[PDB]
Amino acid sequence: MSKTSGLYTARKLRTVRRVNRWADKKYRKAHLGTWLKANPLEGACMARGIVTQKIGISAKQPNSAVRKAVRVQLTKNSKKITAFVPRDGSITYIDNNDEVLVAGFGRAGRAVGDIPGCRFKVIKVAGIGLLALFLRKREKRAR
Amino acid sequence: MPEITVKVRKVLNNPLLQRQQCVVDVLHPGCTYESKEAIKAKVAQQLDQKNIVLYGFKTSFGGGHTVGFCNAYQNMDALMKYEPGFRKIRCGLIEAPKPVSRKQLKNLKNRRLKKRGTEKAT
Amino acid sequence: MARGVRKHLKRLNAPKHWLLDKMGGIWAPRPTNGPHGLRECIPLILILRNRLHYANTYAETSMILQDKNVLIDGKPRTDPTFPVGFMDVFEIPKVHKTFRVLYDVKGRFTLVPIQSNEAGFKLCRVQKIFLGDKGMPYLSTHDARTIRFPHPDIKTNDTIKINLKTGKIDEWYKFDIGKIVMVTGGRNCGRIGTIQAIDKHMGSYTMIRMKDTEGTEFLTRLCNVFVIGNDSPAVAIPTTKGIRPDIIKNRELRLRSI
Amino acid sequence: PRISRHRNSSKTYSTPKKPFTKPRLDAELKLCGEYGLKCKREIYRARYMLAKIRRTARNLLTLDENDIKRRFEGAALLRRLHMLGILDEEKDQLDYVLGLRIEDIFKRRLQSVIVESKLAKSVHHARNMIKARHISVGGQIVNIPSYMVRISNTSRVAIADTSS
RNA sequence: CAUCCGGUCGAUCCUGCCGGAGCGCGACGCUCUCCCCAAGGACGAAGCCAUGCAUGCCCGCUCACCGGACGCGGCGGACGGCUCAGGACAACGGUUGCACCCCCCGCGGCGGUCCUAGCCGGACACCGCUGGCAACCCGGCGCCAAGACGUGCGCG
RNA sequence: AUCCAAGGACGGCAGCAGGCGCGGAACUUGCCCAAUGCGCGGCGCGCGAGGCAGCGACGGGGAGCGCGCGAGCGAGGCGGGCCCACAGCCCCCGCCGCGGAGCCGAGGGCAAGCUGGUGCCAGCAGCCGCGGUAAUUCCAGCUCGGCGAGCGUCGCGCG
Ligand SMILES: [Mg+2]
Repeated sequence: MSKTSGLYTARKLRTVRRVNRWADKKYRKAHLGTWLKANPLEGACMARGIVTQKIGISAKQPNSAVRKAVRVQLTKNSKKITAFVPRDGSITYIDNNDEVLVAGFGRAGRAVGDIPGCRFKVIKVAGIGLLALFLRKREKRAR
Repeated sequence: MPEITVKVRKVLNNPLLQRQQCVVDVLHPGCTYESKEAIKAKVAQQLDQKNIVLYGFKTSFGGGHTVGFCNAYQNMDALMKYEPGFRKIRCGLIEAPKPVSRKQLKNLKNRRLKKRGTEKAT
Repeated sequence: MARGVRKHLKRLNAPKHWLLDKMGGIWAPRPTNGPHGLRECIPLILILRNRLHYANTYAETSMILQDKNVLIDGKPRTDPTFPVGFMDVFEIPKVHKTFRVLYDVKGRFTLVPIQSNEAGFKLCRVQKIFLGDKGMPYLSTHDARTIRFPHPDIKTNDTIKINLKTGKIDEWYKFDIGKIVMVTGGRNCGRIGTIQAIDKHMGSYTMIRMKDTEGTEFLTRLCNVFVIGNDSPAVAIPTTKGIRPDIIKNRELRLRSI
Repeated sequence: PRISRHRNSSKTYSTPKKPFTKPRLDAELKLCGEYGLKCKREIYRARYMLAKIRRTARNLLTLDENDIKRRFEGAALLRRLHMLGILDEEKDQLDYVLGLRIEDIFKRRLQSVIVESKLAKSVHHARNMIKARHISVGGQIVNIPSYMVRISNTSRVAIADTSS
């Protein structure tokens, strides 16, 4: 038929699948290697960096808001990223030139929501979880 | 006082070690026994009260049944040879010198190895 | 690559037919070289400690053996790792116990008690004939023993009876169709039967077809076929006569014993 | 290495693939109230065991009747089920197994057997009594609510002699 | 132990992707009554290492001090333990062979040796006296043992 | 890389503990050969192999914060046994007897709704979307649901 089907045709089928399975975006992104060399976290759950600028970013057209984020530089790479601290009033707990831990959003490496070109989240600052600081479980009187 | 009745199971003669192999079970439904000491008389009856050793005593859930071991020797000399030391120490057969830390012994051995010729000084 | 020979043995790497508990320890005894090899032997301590139960530890077995309380083929052995093999004589005079080491149907070593009349000899399998120094004919066996000046009528794969006191041959059984045999290797260890056929292939193995007393037939290679007489066994054999029951009958027997 | 590395271990239960399902929640709560179960891990355990038995029965049933393996395995499975009281004695065919259900497993629990003997007022009372060690099986005190009683021990379950 | 659901339109059917729903491996965060089992600096740093421990035993040789020291000699230290850098018809897994091979302990045999044998010769170690050097290290003189070394009695 | 009375001498933890650096990420500078074995050896020595203990929510398994109109049992403490190379631990026996639930969510997918604030700001939201004066979606209180001594978030693999 369209596909070869003879009893001595295993080699051709193997080669066909080998060539054709590179056309899937997911399979390429996983098994090609470019993404790993381009991802600032090099396949890690989260990274540690230093905040250097506190900035606010406007939202997209159908929304109207200014989201609070900070600029970070990763210790182990020295490159630059933008990480966004979501919880209300949690910008005031983050201070310039502070040690932070930055993780990802739900999606692997795409932008999430109406925030344009942002792919990282702040979770720990100065060794204390932001979620815990927001609930008043602990206090940052060491800084 | 609930009478305690004890048995003997798995009797094997061991002339090589001059002893008898022995599994002893005790039934004490209700109260308990007295530190394995009242049991020696009963075991001796069933098979010298000072020529037996008990070491593997376990009490099951609820305390109704207790199972253990025994070792009956024909002579005290045989018990002195064929027997690990800690058993003798636990029993009232010998006295236990105060043990010394093996760390000090290793340190002394290394120090002595360091010296040459006659090193009995250290 | 190790730079020399091996002296240890992990417990999980030991032979299955030794029946060693997984949780007993990291290590297992390493048998020393002797009459029998590693995979066709069992150390003395295992027999003396984990079966007969006359000892409960390594040390007790060491004392018992160094006090000369076991004789192997008429010779006292003090090595706890000495290897015991098939058709060996195990005598303990202190308790008047005499055993011959054989195979059970399941494929494990067993101790068959014997009498005084038949404990003065053993059966050996001759598998190599060669010329030694000065062209003198020689002969070797499965227990690592050599005899000079054998009878010309004795060929390879035959079976030889030798007095324990004196290593002198008495009579010999030929390898031929119609002779009772006992299987000592593979899937059929412990089975007893009579030879029905012999087929040879040039440059490869020789296959032997045997029939059991009940009519069952089985095959095995000649490297583990042992002759034990002329139509009737020459030595006392286990209570069962080399019959392997099926799983169903074994389960019935287990339930009966339960 | 340490000998503790060769110790085996495994799980005992399975979670549903779709969690929020109204009829399933209702049935599970109903069963929990009827038998007074603590949490929902017990139901998952029961389902796991039932699945194991059903899979064994399926595999055996796929084969021929006169297959030696079929006879061996079916005989063992039936003997176990009968001894445990899960399957009725008068059934001795592998087909009957596939119709079994978790409620049959539950009915053989210690709470259930002592309740049907009128020895306890309620499943909750049975659990409270079991914890305090006022109950025994064959002269031995059992304090595990989920302990399953074999048929031969059904008449041997009584109150602990030493209990107040 | 063979399951789907929400999102392109004014409404409708499709293709097609985005997202959700489960299991496992790790890290982060909150919290934590009792018992049992149990992993634990592997994750582009095979990077760097104070401190302590990880290989000894003893048959032979006692005119040593009062036989125990010490030393010569013998066995062992090539096993065990750690890690996965390097290496892509290699290593490795199954299946052959050496009529192209080597092998300690152990088991069983075998054991004839050309041209002072009531028992041969000389030394060293430990030790004594005298000394060098910050340390590490050794020097010279001197009596003594061997299952140590050398020579060697003998049916090729 | 180390000591030097400056002429000289000396080292190799990817062995057990411990330390620095690195990193998202990982434990005591503990006791013992009694067990399993190895080396030597006749009534034994040694072994950071190995065993025992300590930290330990990687993780797995079993019980519980009540039943009832009054009784009973836990955890916990003080003592005695058993065990242990020495000690704990489990278990048994006596006298007193600390009953403590969190993490997520309530528009749909997806089981689960009442006042007060703010006013496209602050914020939520994996996706669709909410918020420009009732906000069923933000921040709070009440109530409710799921799993449960565990719950949630991030990355990877299978589905
Ligand atoms: Mg000559």
